[PDB]
Amino acid sequence: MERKISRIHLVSEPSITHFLQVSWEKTLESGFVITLTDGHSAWTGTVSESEISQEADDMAMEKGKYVGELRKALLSGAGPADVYTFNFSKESCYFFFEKNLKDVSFRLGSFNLEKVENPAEVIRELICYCLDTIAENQAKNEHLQKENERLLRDWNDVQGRFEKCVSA
Amino acid sequence: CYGDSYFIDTDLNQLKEVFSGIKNSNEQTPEEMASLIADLEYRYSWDCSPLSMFRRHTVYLDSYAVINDLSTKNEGTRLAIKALELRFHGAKVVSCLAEGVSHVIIGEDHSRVADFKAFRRTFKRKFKILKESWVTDSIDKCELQEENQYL
Repeated sequence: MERKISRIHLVSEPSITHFLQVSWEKTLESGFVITLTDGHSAWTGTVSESEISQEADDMAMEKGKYVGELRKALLSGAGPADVYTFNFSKESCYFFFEKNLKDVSFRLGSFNLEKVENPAEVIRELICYCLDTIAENQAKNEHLQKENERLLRDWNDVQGRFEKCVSA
Repeated sequence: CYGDSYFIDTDLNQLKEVFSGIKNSNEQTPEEMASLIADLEYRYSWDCSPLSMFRRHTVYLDSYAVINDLSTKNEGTRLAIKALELRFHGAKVVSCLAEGVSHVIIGEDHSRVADFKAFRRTFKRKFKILKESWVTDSIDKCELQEENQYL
C-alpha cells in the first residue's frame, strides 16, 4: 500500500491551489484511488484495470506508456517536462487533465467525481500521514548523520595511519 | 674504525652487526642526502628498483585553489592521498610551482589547465601536464608508463 500527494492548479480558480492524492496497492496496472481536496470539501474516485484498458482502447497507444504518462501527471508534477493543465467542472463532476504540447492539444482522460459526506476525515488523514512521514524522515536523517560522522572519523584515522607509514 | 673489514668478504648478518656497531650520524642536511642518493644511483644503475624511480622527478599537485598560494589548502580530497603516494614512491613533492618542477598532477578539474600551460610556456624548461589516473595505474606496473597516452 503506497500513495502520493501533489499540488495542482485549476484554471477556473487559478489563485487557489488544490491537492491531489493518488494511492495504489502494488502497481498502477491493477488500478488505484484518487482524491481531490481543497481544504473545505473533497471528492474521490476509483480506477481498475478495466478502466485503464478502455481508455487505452480509446487512445490506441501502449499500455505502459499511458501508465507512465499518468504517473508523471499525477505524481511527478514535473513542470519542465511539457507543462499541461488540469481542468475541472465541479457541478458536472468532470476532472480532466488536458495535455498542451506546442501547438497541439490532447484530452488525456475522462473522470467522474463524487462528494464525500465527511471531508474532515480525508483532510485529517492526509496531514496525519504527512506528519508521520516527517517524523520517520527526521529519524532516518539523524541515523545517517551519525553514520556519516563515523565514516569521516574512520577516513581521518586511515589518512593519519597512511601518513605515519610513509614517514617511517 | 667500525666493524667492517678490508680483505675478507661480508654477508647480510655481518653488515647488520657492523651497522649496529655505529651509534648514529646526523651531520647531513636533507638536500645533501637526496643529492648523494641520486649520485650513487647514477653511478651504479640503482633505478631498476620498483620504487625510488621517481627520485629524479619533482612532483607538484593542484591541491590548492590559488596557484603558489600556501593558505588555501584543499585537504579532504583524493588529490591529497595521491600526492602522499607520490611521496611514498620517492617523488620529491614540491609545494611551490618552481621552474625546476618536472611533473604536475591535475585532478578531475581542468579549469586552470590553460594557466598551467601558460606557465610552462613562460619557463625555459617545460613540464609535461599529467592527470591523476596515470600514477594510479603505473603503481600496478611499478614502472614509468608513457606519458603521451596520459598527456
